[PDB]
Amino acid sequence: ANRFTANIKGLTQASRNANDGISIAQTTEGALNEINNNLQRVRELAVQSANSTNSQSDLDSIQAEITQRLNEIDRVSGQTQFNGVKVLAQDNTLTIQVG
Amino acid sequence: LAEAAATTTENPLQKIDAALAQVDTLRSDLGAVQNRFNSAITNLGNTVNN
Amino acid sequence: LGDSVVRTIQTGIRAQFANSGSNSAFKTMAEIGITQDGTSGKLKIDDDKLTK
Repeated sequence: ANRFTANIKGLTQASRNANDGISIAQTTEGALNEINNNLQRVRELAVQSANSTNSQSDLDSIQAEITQRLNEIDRVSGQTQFNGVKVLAQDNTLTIQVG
Repeated sequence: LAEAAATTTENPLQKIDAALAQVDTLRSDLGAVQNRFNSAITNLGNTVNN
Repeated sequence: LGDSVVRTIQTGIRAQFANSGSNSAFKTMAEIGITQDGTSGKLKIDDDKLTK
């Protein structure tokens, strides 16, 4: 019976660990959605840049929002964090204790 | 205090064009600022939900 | 409420006014008298400016 209880309780806590993993993964995905949207807008800008008769003043104009998009991307990357883990800012690996 | 200049303003259209360029450049900058703010509030909403 | 589906669908529509395929003198619809409600986004028109 005790050998059964040890498992039962451990797996009980492991379910919580798994849910925490779900939470963190969902948060990361949420940030990446925004990154993707901004990148797609950036591609739109680049395509606009290609028109033949554009003037260099227009090029600088486009450069403006280009800079804005990059700044926003970097801001999100740096600032976003979860439980003190600034997850997007580094290369890292973590293990969910499920077993 | 602005002066009472003696003669006609020479090449006035260039002054007007420069002023218009300044104004429109500013407007574009503020539009980009609005874009940044929209992105930020969207991020805040998603992060708050999560 | 807050679904990414609607945001993607609507924003894709909104951004197209760049139209990265034309060298026309016009660049947007403002030159032809079409404005957007920055507060909300619903568009508005000017009859005389559009006419000329």
